[PDB]
Amino acid sequence: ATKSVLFVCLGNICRSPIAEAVFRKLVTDQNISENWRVDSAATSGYEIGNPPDYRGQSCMKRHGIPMSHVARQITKEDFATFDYILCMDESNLRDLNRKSNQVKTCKAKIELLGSYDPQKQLIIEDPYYGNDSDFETVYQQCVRCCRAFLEKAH
Ligand SMILES: O=C(CS(=O)(=O)O)Nc1nc2ccccc2s1
Repeated sequence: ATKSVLFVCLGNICRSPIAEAVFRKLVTDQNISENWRVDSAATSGYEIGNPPDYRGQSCMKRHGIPMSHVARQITKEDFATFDYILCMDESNLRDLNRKSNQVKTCKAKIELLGSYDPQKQLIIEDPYYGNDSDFETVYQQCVRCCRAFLEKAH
C-alpha cells in the first residue's frame, strides 16, 4: 500500500516478536512482503536490546519460521507511522491508549491481536513464567490471529 503493522507486548521478547515473525512469513508466502512494513515493540523498557527469549526461538525453529529481532520500546513516532498496532492483553492496550493520547498524530488503530481470533481467545497471555507449551499456545494464537488480520482488518 504500503501497509504497516506493529505488534506490541510488555517486553518485546516473547509474544510480539513471534507475532511479527509469523505475520512476515504469511505475507512473504503470498508474495506481498514488499507491500508491508512489519515490526514489533514493547510497552516497557525491561528488555531493550535483547533478542527473543530462546524458548520462543526453539518454538519458531520447530515450525520453520525465521525470527530475528532486538527488543525496542514503542515511541511517539510509531503512533504516527503505523496503520495498526496490535497488542496482546488488556494491560498493553491500556498502556498504548495512554501513550497515544500524549501525541498529536495517531494514525494507528490500536487493538488486541486476539480480537481477530476466529476461536475468540481474546488475550494472548505472557509465557515468560510458563513452559514450552505456553509458547506453543502463543504461536498458535498468532497464526490464527495474523491470518484473519491479513484477510480483513477491522
Ligand atoms: O517480557 C516478557 C514477555 S513478552 O511481553 O515479551 O511476551 N514478560 C516479562 N515479564 C517480566 C517480569 C518481570 C520483569 C520484567 C519482565 S518482562
